[PDB]
Amino acid sequence: KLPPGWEKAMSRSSGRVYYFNHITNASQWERPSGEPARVRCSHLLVKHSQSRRPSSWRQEKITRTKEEALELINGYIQKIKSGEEDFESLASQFSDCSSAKARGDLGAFSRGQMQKPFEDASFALRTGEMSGPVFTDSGIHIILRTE
Ligand SMILES: Cc1cccc(C(=O)O)n1
Ligand SMILES: Cc1cccc(C(=O)O)n1
Ligand SMILES: Cc1cccc(C(=O)O)n1
Ligand SMILES: Cc1cccc(C(=O)O)n1
Repeated sequence: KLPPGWEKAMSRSSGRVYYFNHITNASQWERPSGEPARVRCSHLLVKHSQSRRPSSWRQEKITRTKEEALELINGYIQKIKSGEEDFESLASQFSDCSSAKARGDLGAFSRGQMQKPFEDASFALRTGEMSGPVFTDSGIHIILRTE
């Protein structure tokens, strides 16, 4: 029926159908369109107190709870989707990953290199698509597939 990971869902507010991807946590009203050896992705990471390393270039000691990290992520997604902010600007300003200095770009990678939930989301995105919140041991990510 639908591309990998996508399912139909029912909006509680409006009652209209939408589409949710249980691999990427993406959600959208539009029916999703239409696997490579490698993909290229950028990401925005928000770490929390249960991250494998609760430290980053932004903050020597990261103390926010995982729930607080998810709220931050949800807010960044909202601003990206509304166009108030662009992904690259938010990643450069707020990603707890050292890749923030590269607008969140991680370059290209294969399966078997990244943390599995991050890998699976990256490979389930199509070029140009953005994930919803993706949880790994590093924290919570927003992933943008660029190639
Ligand atoms: C406007 C919008 C937002 C998210 C996905 C799509 C699409 O896949 O067509 N379109
Ligand atoms: C750049 C930086 C600073 C402090 C911790 C970390 C990390 O462990 O990810 N990275
Ligand atoms: C990521 C998240 C979101 C909401 C609650 C919690 C928690 O109870 O730890 N965690
Ligand atoms: C994964 C990545 C991308 C760009 C810069 C860095 C770093 O300076 O550590 N790391």
